[PDB]
Parts: sequence; C-alpha cells; structure tokens
Amino acid sequence: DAEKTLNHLISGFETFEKKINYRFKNKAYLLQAFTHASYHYNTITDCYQRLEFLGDAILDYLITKHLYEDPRQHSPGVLTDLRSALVNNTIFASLAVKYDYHKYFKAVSPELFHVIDDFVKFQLEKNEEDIEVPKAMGDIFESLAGAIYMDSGMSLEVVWQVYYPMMQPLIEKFSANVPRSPVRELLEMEPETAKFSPAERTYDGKVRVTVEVVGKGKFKGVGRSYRIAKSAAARRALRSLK
Amino acid sequence: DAEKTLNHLISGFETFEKKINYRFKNKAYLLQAFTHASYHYNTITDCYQRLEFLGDAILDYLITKHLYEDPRQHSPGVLTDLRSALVNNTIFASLAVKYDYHKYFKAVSPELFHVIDDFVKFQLEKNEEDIEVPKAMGDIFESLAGAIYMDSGMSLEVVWQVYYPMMQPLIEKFSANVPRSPVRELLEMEPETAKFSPAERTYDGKVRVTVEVVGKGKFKGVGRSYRIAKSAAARRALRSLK
Repeated sequence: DAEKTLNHLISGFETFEKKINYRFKNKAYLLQAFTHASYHYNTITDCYQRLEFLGDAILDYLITKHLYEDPRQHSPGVLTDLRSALVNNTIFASLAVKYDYHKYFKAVSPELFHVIDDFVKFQLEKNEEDIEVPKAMGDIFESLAGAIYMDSGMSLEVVWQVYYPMMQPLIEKFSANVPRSPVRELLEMEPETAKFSPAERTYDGKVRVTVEVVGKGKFKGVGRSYRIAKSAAARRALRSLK
Repeated sequence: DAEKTLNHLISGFETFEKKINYRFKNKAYLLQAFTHASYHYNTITDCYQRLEFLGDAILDYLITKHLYEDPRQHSPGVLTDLRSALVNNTIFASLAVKYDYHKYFKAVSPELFHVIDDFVKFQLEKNEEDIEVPKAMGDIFESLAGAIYMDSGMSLEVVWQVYYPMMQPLIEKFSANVPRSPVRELLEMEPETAKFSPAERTYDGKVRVTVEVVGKGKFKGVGRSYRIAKSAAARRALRSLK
C-alpha cells in the first residue's frame, strides 16, 4: 500500500525542510531527490539521478548569472576559473554536508557511509588536502535544486531563494581573492580622473593604448587585443600609484 | 565621436535582426555580441567574450530544461550523452552558420575567414567527417543568447522564443535516434496492460523484478539497482512481443 509507504519514507524530513527553510508541497520530490540507487527500499520513485542532471543546469545558470553580474565585473578568463572552482562536484558536496544533506540521504552502503562520514567529520573540524570525496553529496545538492524547482512550478527565483544562502558565503570568499581586473581596479581607483587613449595599432600588429592621469602622468600598454592593451596600460599605471 | 561610430558599426544588422526575428533596443548589445577580439576597430564595447560565458549557461539551462521535459522521459545515462552532443561548441557553431551569424561577424583575420568560409561551404553542400571548426562561431551563438537576454531585461523565455526555432530541429533529430528507454518504451507499448512486481532483492545482492503481461506472460529482470532491474525486465519483455 502506497500513500503510507511514503510517510514511512519521509519521516524526519521535517527538520531538513526546516533547516533549509523550504516546505515541499509534493513531498515525493523531496524523497526522490534523496533516494540513491542502492536504496532498494524505495519503490515509489525514481532515484534522484534524473534530478541531479536538471539541477546542474540550474545551479549553473545561477552561479553564473551571479558571477557575471558581480560589479567587480571580472575579466572573462577569471570568470571561467571562478565558474570552474564554484560549480565543482566537490564543492557542491562540501556544501551538502555543511548543510546536513547527509542526514536525510537514503542509500544502502556501510562502505559508502564510512566514506560519507570520514568525509563529514573532516569538513567540520576544519571549521573554527588529502580526504577523499563522496561523489553523491554534490550529486544531491544538485538534485534538490531540481526537486525544489520542480516543486515550485519550475521557479528559478524560488530555487535561488533557497540556495543563495548556502553559496553566498563561499562564492564571496572566492572572489575577493583573485586578480583585480586592472581597468576596473582603477576606473574604481580614480573615477573620472583617468583617461584612455583611442586605440592605435602597431608595427608587429598589436593594439596599443595609453592612459593619462591626474598629474600622475601617462602610461602606455601593448597586447594582441584592445581589451588587453588596455589593462596592460592600466597595469603599468596601477603600479606607479603605489 | 561616439553616437555615430556606432551606426557605422551596425550597418547591415537590419537583416540579421530580421533573419532571426528579434529587434534589439540597445543595439550595442548586438554589436558586442559580435565583436571578436581581433576586430581592433571597435572601441566602444567589449568583445563578446564575456557574453559567450553567460550565454553558455543560458543555452545549457535551456537545452536541458528541454531534454528533461521530453515525454520520451529519457534515462539519465542518455540524458548526459544528449546534453553532451547538443550543447557542443561544434554544434553551436554549425547552427551559427546555418543562420548566417558569420555574415555579421566582426573580426580581422583573412586567416580565420578562409577557415570560417571553407567551413561555411561544407555545411550547406551537405544540406539537400573531416572539416576543421571555427571555434568562434559556436562562441557567438552563445554570446548572442547572452546579448538578447541582457536586452530583454534578462528574459529566459524571450531568449528561448528566439533560439528554440534554431535547435528545435536538431534537437529533435537527435532524440528520435537513440535507445528507447525500455520501461517507457513500453508503458507506452501496452498502457495499463503490463504490470511490475514489487522489487525483490537477491543472493548476490542485486535487485530483481518481474513483469506480467496480457496473456503474453511474464518476464524477469535483474540488475544492481531497481530502476535497472526494472528495464532489464522490460527489455526481455519488449523482446518477446516482437
């Protein structure tokens, strides 16, 4: 008999919905999100794997919409590093356990749990390297996103309401700690008080540019593109004025 | 002088906006989307690279929302193949030229254009293998998506209004031509007239399942997960009834 097999299965999820602050209308989405493959007891939904897939795309689109909107207005080279370091099944996974995803994880695997656990313990100790990683726990951070979306009528903002909070901090500590895109570093630096020459091309076919400043004189950049010539000019500048 | 440098730069884009059926309020988004790095003439926007990045995520989220909603309700193994074959900078690129993206591409590179061209010609001939690929032309199929979105106040549906049309056909020809997920192959096949045993586990620890049918008798599947045991049961079934 179904309708009750289920309550059986979601007993406890009460806290989890509390912890993450969201409340599932179809609880079956919750459960599935969390049903691994080895959990041969659940016969009423698919494992979460199909919601893992979906969820990726979402977190992607999102962490990306994010990084790209950052007023730090990153260079595109650092954007793909940042994208790459932030979407990352190992990060996803370290969030899940920061968030207890592993307390409601449904599977059959002692094997897997000593892992999952040796893994959980590492994370927290660290929090006042060589430690292997429970793939699945990035995998469910994904799935849930899928789950929640599918719950809210496919709402991106909703999923974001929930998940921002969780990465917001990580995302932020990554970015402060990068290459200050040097034009922006210093359009910011000296606002309307630094000026950029038209672009002018060169004998070995590169673009060159030149920056003047407030009685701090003028610096001269070169590179194979404008964007680059520009920052190279900025970079030599940025240097002086320290 | 700026305001006119620009009209200079977008002369022609009239057709392109026509061809794809969309009309840019800020034309500068259009232009940028299309400004390569080697195009040292444009000094009023960034090259499109930052909009390439953004655009990826979008097409991703989208082609994905797509594949996952497909009533064929694919297995998750085929979903990542399909995702992988459809998002693919080489496909993106073959759409761009199917769509003339290359007529409005701004760059400096004869070098690149013999490529771009030897490339364009190949595609069309084919249309009533060893041919190398202009990365940039997937790259701008992406960017535009970025562009358009950024134009429409960040509207996903809008970008989709435009881009669906372009992949809709490709997407569709890929899917018809895959592994028919065998449960679905035949919940479809024989609707309410095929039944699935509870799951029952085994001596070497796998899940097993059994399917009965309309006086077409009963077939028996095994695999390390339920989902799998199921289709394996389905598969042996599917076989008989041909």
